[PDB]
Amino acid sequence: EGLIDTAVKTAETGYIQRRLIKSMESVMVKYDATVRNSINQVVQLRYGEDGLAGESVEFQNLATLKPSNKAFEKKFRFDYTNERALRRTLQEDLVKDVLSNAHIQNELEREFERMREDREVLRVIFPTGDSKVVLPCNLLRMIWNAQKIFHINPRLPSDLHPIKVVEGVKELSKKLVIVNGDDPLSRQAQENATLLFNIHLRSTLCSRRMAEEFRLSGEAFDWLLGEIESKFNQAIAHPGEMVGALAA
Amino acid sequence: MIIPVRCFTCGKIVGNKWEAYLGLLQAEYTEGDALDALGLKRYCCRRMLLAHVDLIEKLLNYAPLE
Amino acid sequence: AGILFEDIFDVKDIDPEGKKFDRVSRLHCESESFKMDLILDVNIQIYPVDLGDKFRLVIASTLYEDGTLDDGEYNPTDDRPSRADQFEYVMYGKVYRIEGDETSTEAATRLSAYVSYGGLLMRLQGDANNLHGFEVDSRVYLLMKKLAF
Amino acid sequence: KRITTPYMTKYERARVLGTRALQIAMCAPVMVELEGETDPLLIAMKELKARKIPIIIRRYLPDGSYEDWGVDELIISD
Amino acid sequence: PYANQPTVRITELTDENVKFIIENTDLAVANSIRRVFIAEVPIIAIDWVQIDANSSVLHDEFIAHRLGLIPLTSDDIVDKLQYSRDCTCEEFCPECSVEFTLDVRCNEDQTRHVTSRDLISNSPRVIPVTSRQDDILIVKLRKGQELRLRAYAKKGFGKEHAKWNPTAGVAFEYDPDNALRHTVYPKPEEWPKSEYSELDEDESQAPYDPNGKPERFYYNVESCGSLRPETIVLSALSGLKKKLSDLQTQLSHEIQSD
Amino acid sequence: MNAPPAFESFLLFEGEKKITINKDTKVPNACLFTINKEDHTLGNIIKSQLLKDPQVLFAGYKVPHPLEHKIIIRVQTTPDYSPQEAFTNAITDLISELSLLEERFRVAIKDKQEG
Amino acid sequence: KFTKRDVFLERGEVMNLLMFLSTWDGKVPQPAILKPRPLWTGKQIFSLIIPGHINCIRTHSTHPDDEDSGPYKHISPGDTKVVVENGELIMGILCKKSL
Amino acid sequence: DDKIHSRARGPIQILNRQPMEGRSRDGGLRFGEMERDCQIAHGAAQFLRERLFEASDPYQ
Ligand SMILES: [Zn+2]
Ligand SMILES: [Zn+2]
Repeated sequence: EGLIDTAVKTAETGYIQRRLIKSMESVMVKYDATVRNSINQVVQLRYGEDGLAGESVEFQNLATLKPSNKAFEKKFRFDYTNERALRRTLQEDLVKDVLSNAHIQNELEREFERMREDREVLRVIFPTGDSKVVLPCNLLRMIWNAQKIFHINPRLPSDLHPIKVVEGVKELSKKLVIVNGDDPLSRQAQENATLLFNIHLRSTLCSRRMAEEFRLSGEAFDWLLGEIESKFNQAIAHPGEMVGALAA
Repeated sequence: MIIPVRCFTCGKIVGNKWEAYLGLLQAEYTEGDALDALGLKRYCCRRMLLAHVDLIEKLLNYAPLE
Repeated sequence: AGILFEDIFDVKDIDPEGKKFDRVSRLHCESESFKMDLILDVNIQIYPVDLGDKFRLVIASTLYEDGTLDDGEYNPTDDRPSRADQFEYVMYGKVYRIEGDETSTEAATRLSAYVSYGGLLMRLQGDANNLHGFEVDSRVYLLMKKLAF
Repeated sequence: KRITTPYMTKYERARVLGTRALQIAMCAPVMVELEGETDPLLIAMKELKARKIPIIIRRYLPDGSYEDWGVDELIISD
Repeated sequence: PYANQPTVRITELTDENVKFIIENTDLAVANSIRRVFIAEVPIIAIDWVQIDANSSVLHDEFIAHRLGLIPLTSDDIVDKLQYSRDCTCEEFCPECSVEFTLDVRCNEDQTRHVTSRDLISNSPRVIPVTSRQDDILIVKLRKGQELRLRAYAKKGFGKEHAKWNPTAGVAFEYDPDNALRHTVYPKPEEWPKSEYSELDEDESQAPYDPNGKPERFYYNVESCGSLRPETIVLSALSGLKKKLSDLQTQLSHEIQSD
Repeated sequence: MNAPPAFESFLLFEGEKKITINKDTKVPNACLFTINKEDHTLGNIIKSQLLKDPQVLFAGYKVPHPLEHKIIIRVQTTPDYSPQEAFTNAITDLISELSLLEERFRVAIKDKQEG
Repeated sequence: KFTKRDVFLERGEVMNLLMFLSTWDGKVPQPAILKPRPLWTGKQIFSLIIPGHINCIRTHSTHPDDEDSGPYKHISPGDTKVVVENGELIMGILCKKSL
Repeated sequence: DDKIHSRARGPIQILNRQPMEGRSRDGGLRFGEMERDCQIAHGAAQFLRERLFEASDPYQ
């Protein structure tokens, strides 16, 4: 029985593969960063609905997905009232700045509001609570490498103001571009495409987690941003790659 | 077809023992006794007298002339 | 000096969960003064040990008395004094995790140094006072000697 | 007003290296000091690393337009 | 920072094999000496057969193959002859080879048994193992067939071909009791005791020994019949010494040239 | 059809050197001795003999490919003891030990016969 | 079997294995057990084979699930829970899950 | 020895000027359509055109 099954499979799968290959043999990614065919008919405005190569993508997890409302509040809010916790995490020359200054407090509140919005988007987009998702850059591995290189020693008060993290994330959210162009439609498409990756980046890089579990310093965070941007740039889908044959 | 000259594994000469082996088996001795009577300790050299097939006889049956 | 820790211990249980390997066993030892736990893993084959035996474990950052902070490399041809001359079992590893009972407000009171001697693990759990010399990603030794008593 | 990616794809890099190697093998002037090697492909790789290849790539767009990019203008991947 | 003082003791001396023991030596030297016993041992053998008329039933090359495996005694001839490759003449000179001849033709009615005894050698001492026990059967001829040829013998070693392999089987063994734990028995009780085991029948294996080097290497060199066992050992030692001397000379020349 | 002959395992070819010295650049006082047309017979004994010498910090050989007849021996001694003299001393003492072993075996044999 | 906790090698074996390393820096690592005799460990030798400063975590085939929840999480009796830091093997036994 | 085979501009057929087939006739291997699909997947158009035109049957 097994031998007969193998013989028929060896005869049927070849024809199946041939038909699959002869239907997408001309599809490719043109230099306009879009997938078309020999008739120049657009099949996808971006390869794989994102425009990224399939080689530089790894499984990851969404921390801000499927939490509890009470846990989500005590993990991404960065309470600025308990000065003892700040002294334990941040240095003395930052606790006073984060307390007295109200602009930092407003900025952190806005960050938490954006985080909540991203969590709602993920819930309405990823039903059934599936944390396992595929994204280009493994931020946890990068953070671990930064810790092991710069010798963070996550016991001492680190020197990294939350505003630095916020501005760094905002700039990295601008540098990573997929749909070039200042046109409103171009910006809308860029936001739509690079949406899940930005949500994951914000969820991993926060003001509380960065100062409790990672304790990265300014130089470490700058190196992390550089590494992330370089890896995302390398992860882009190279135009002129026959994706039809690869899919077949 | 014909008894080899040496054991493939060991190397001991076994070609000069086929006739003696047949004679000992014919007289009264058995195989398990004849093998160690000839001087074959290792089990690798004992296959040459047990596994060997004597096909040269059938070949000689087809005498060219007379 | 470089003595990161110094204390006498005693063996009280070996491989409680059943000896897994054949040359390594768990040594659930206890202290006598500082009251600290110990899960050292010694090579039972070359250095046999039975229950009730006491030994002087001394975690040192270097083997020299003057403390020159050796780079780390096997150089047997060396005439300099070595602290290993008075120990029957020495090892070399690198601590990789310092867990403790820390909180969000008040500092920790009990730490737990996790050091791996190239595969042989050891957890020096105890108070957070005598473990000040342990920092993640740092080379350390063992320097244990069985006491005849 | 070029909108193509500012990075050199692997296909373009390979083709440029091959073309420069072929040209060098046909007795063409080099654009870098030779440290004592003879393989034309190695010389082409050294020139690419030194960003001195006298070639400009014309990336055709689906509509019909094109953009001329120079090897010493865009960033090299490898 | 020098060598050691090995000792030797023969336990059984016969004309077919020797069982000696080497003590106070490194394992590498012992294993090298073994591999030299098997591979690098000068010995004479058949390596050039000129067949003029072979009417037997076997192949033309079969005769040459069988003749190549016939041992030849070289107790005092191997050390005198030189390798044919390094000869300074043409044709197989007797000074660097030994000639053989075989001319048998079955005339009577009964079938012939062409044995090694038919190999008429020109030299007296270079003869197949038939001095002092049947002879190596080459082929069987019948009335009407014949086998005429002449072959030459040359010096060679096992590394080139198995024909120059004097030793039948070397029984190399050290540390009979598993004291150095070089092998871990899952169930020691299920294994038999080695021939050289001094341990009693109660204990299965000797206890562990941390500070212990391998010594007391046992040997059972078994001669095929061509070269004597002790002669094989002496030739192997001389050849290894010559190889080391040549390597030392080459190294000295290389250092001086630099 | 492409099987190599049997003399290419021990016989030197015209132009090939029996031994070549090459100094290493990663650490001081370290040279790699490359031998041509040899096997483990002539490298394992030298490795062990070098191991005996305490002034040799590192010693070990290898076979780049079994079909190729070549072995590389890497030696690293103390800065006040070059590896060339280490190799020479290892060969010399090994030869002396083998000669002594041969003499002892010969006298033992001659005494064993009727004695 | 080379990366088990109960693997010990002598200076001769270690120096013989290092010869088969196309990226060795030329320095002998400090043995895991200096006295009573210099003995290396399989994991320590395998660390030199790992290039760069890699960091990853993997689980062994025979890893009991009821181990992370209870104590002995970072110190596994069965030598599981592969942990690599700075391109050096620290814990666990390598298998298909990691290689 | 009965399976080893090689080729370097060997004999050509008469109908379609392409290499022969079979070890005995000293022919070249077939570059099947699946190999063509694999090469397209690699995007190596130059290698594909070479294998299909330069070393297969050049003609003007
Ligand atoms: Zn046998
Ligand atoms: Zn001659």
